[PDB]
Amino acid sequence: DIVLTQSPASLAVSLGQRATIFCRASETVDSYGNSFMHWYQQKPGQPPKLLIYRASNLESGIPARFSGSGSRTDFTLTINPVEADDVATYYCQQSNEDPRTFGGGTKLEIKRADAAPTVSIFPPSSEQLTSGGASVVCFLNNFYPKDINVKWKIDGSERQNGVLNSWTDQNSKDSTYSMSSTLTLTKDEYERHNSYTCEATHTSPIVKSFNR
Amino acid sequence: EVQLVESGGDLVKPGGSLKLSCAGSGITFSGYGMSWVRQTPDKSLEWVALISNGGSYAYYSDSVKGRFTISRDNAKNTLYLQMSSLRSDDTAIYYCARHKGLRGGTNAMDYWGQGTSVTVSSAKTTPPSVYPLAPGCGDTTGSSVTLGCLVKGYFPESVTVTWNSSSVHTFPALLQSGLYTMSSSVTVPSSTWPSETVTCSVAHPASSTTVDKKLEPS
Ligand SMILES: CC(=O)N[C@H]1[C@H](OC[C@H]2O[C@H](OP(=O)(O)O)[C@H](NC(C)=O)[C@@H](O)[C@@H]2O)O[C@H](CO)[C@@H](OP(=O)(O)O)[C@@H]1O
Repeated sequence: DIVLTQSPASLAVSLGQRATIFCRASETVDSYGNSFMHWYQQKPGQPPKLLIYRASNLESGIPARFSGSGSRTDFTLTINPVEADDVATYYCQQSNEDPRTFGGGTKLEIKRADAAPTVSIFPPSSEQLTSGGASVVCFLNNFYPKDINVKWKIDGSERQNGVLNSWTDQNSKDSTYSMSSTLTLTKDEYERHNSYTCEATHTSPIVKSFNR
Repeated sequence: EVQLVESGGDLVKPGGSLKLSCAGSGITFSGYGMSWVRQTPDKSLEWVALISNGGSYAYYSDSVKGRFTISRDNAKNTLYLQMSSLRSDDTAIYYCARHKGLRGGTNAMDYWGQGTSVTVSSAKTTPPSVYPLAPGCGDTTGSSVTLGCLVKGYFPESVTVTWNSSSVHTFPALLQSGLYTMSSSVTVPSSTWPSETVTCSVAHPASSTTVDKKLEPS
C-alpha cells in the first residue's frame, strides 16, 4: 500500500503570499510517463473538490492561483496568491495502485491582525424554562487569534464545567474566528442564582453579564 | 447543472446493514469509474471502494473488504454502496465521486456528491429541541444585533440550521450525556430587527424533524 505523508500539518500564511504544501509518497506513483497524484480542497460543510489531477494539471473551473508539480515520490501544491477564501484542508491522493489512499491533510490558515471579540449573552428562553431546563449561552464573535479563554461566573464565583465550548472554522471573508460557550444547569439551580457573567480573556477581559 | 444526489444515510445498529445510493443529475456516469470515500468524525478522508465503468472491476479498502459491496446501474445513472456487518468506526459522512475518464492510466475524482451521514450505534433517535436566542425587549443595542438558535438533545449528529431574513456562524455539535447540542448565530443590522422577520430553520433528517423558530425579543 502506498502511504502518503503531507507536510506541514497546518500552515499559516498572510494574504497575498505564496503557500506551498508538500506530499511524499512511500513509493513511486509514476507509470506510463505520468504521475498519479491528485490534490483536493475541502472546506467545512462542503464536499471535497478536485484541484489538480495527475500531479500538474489544473482542473477546469478551478482558479488559476492553484498549481501543482512533482514526480515519483515528491509532490507540491502551490496557492499563489493566497486569498481569504482559501481557508480549507488540502489533500493529496494517489491512484497508481489500488487500494487508493489519501494523505492526512494540511489545514491552511490565514495570518491576520489581532481582533477582540464581540460578545453576546443570552439567558434561558422561557420556552426552555417552561420545559424544565436552563442553558445560558455566550457568543464570542469575530476575534483573532483562535486561542481565547472563556470563563463563567455565577454570583461572582467561577463555574468551571457543565460548560461546552465550540469554535467555528476560520471565516472565509475576514479571517476571524468565533465561538459559542454554553452553560447548562437545572432550572432550579438557575433560579437559585442572580448574576450570570460570560468573560473572554486573551489582561483586560471582555465581559457580558445580566441579573435575574 | 451538475449534481450527484446521495441518499440512504441513517442511524443503524452495530452488525446492521444499510444501502447508499448516488444518482447523477446533469452528468453521465457511463464511461467513467466511480468511488466511495468517507470522512470520519475526526475529519480525515478515507478511500472506501471503486468500480470500473461497466462494473467489471471492483476494489475495496482493507477496512471494508468482506463487508461492503460497491455496484452500479448505468441505465439508471446510479452508484450504490451496500453496507453490512456495520461497526462503530464505520460512522462517517459518505461521498460518492465520479472519476475523470482520461486515457493513459488512472484518474482523479472530478465530481463529488454532497455526502450522506451514517451513524452506527445502539442509541435511539431523539429529535432536537430548538430555543431562540434573542436580546430582551428593552435592551439597548447597536449597530448590529446578534441572534441565534440553540439546538439541544438530539441523536444522531446530522442536523442542518438555515437562517431566513448577514453573517452566519455555525458551531460544531458536542456530546452532552448521550445527546448532541449545537448553536448557530446570525448578525443583522439594529435597524432591521425586530421589525423585519428573522427565522432559523432546523432539520434533523434522522427523526424527520423540521423546526422553524421565529426570533422575537425577550
Ligand atoms: C487497465 C485499465 O484500463 N484500468 C482501468 C480499470 O479498468 C477496468 C476495466 O474497465 C473496463 O471494463 P468495464 O468495466 O467492462 O468497462 C475495461 N474495458 C474496456 C472495454 O475498456 C477493461 O479492459 C478493464 O479491465 O478501471 C479503473 C476505473 O474503473 C480505471 O481507473 P480510473 O477510473 O481511475 O481510470 C483504470 O485505469
